[PDB]
Amino acid sequence: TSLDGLPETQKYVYADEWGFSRVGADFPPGSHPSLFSQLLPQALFAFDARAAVAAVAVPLAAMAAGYGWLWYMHSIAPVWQQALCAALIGTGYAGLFKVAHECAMMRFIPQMPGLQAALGTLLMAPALYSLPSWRLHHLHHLLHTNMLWQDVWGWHPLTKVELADEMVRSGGSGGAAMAAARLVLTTPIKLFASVGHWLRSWDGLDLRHFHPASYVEVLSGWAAPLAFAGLVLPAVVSAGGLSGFVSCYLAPWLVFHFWLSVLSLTAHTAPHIPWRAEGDGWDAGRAAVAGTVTLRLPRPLEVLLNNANYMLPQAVAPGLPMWSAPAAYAVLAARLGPYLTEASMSLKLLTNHVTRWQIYDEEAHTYRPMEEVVDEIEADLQQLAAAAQQ
Amino acid sequence: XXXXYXXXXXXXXXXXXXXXXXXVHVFRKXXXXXXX
Amino acid sequence: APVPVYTVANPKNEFVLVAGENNTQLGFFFFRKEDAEALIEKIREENPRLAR
Ligand SMILES: CC(C)CCC[C@@H](C)[C@H]1CC[C@H]2[C@@H]3CC=C4C[C@@H](OC(=O)CCC(=O)O)CC[C@]4(C)[C@H]3CC[C@]12C
Repeated sequence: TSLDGLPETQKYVYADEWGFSRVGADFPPGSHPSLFSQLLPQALFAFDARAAVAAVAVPLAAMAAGYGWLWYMHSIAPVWQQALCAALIGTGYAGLFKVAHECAMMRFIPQMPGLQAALGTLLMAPALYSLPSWRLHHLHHLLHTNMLWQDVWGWHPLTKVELADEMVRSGGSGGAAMAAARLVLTTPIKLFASVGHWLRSWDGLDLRHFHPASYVEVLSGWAAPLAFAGLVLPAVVSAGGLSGFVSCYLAPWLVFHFWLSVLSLTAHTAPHIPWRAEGDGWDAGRAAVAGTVTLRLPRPLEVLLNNANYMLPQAVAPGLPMWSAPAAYAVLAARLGPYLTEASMSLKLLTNHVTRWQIYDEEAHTYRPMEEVVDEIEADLQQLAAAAQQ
Repeated sequence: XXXXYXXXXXXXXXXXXXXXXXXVHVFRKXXXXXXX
Repeated sequence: APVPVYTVANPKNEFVLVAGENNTQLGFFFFRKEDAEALIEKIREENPRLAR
């Protein structure tokens, strides 16, 4: 961790300065997250049908309510009513997508594996996502959490060195890639950068990345999104025209991607969480316990998202079901207390994420704003040009 | 029956009290209903 | 038969009535479509559901 041994005063002033509640101390090296699976009571792993049907039915009810309203008042309503129904539908679908993510890791209904596979496929299709590819990318993420140059399926930060290289190649700060980075990680559109993730799935639609023994399974995975976008996105358009498309599909889609992106970005990024390269001090347990941030929401939001913010517990006990994630956290907070980091979703946090922590420099091993960093490295460009005198 | 008319705006009269102000204004002496 | 009239209705083939006082309801038949058009564009300004 970045803030090593130091009294509670500087910890807490950093905490309320950045919007976190409890910052974290320092974890010993040489460990593994799967260790602390022994700190969990065995009753947490039990299956019950009540929570299952509740988790699959609450977000469905929210979605149905939003749609019934929106169709009852199709296009006679002003823009704010449309925005509110879109937000409701997007959140309901984020809940159903958390259920599908559970079925992808094989921990929702293990007794009926065919049924849980079919359910995950069905719930993932409307977001145009593939279930087998999702499983693969998530496993690869769990194996490489916070590893520099390797965690490509997470919010890999834009480092100073690659930026300097691109600026030396561009011959100035006016190129195309320059302005692209400029607007993507300086404006609120960052809270939607998850859409980039969506495009990096479909690994070129290239069966040459996978193991041959799995071709038929991967192909099938790609055919459920396509079939949707080939049989249902026509109907919608044909039955509502452009407007009946932008209000019935595109706005809930953008809301869902907001949820996905903000959840992940807040989860694994903070000024006191370093990104060590491989061989240079990367530790697995240290990165999965100390390098994680838990977001706290109002309980209505939580029960709508199926506890989608609680990510730390299911990284130490990958078989821990979804409805036991809150309780389990309370257990770990007792024993791993001094090391965890926590935050509450507020405006200050997102403003800091957008305006302050933009570039990651490894020498200082911290995040710094894009503009001051680029003008500093450009002044050093001028000074090496002066050093290039002869 | 019929409805008396007077092209003053063209006022009218029925056996409510229309006034097809040239637009429309179906006065009373509020079109929320549907036949069955 | 050779001379028609125009009326405004629901999609479900039901007349739209203008009920006034004492639940007395008046229908209409217009010898020009501009009149039904005026009636519907007046309906829209006080109820967008029926007019839609
Ligand atoms: C059109 C709407 C209404 C329905 C949704 C369509 C999607 C299913 C399409 C449109 C965008 C497509 C993607 C656009 C970009 C690419 C990259 C492309 O591959 C490459 O560019 C390879 C690398 C290279 O060319 O250098 C093909 C796959 C993929 C992910 C495409 C997969 C299919 C996608 C997601």
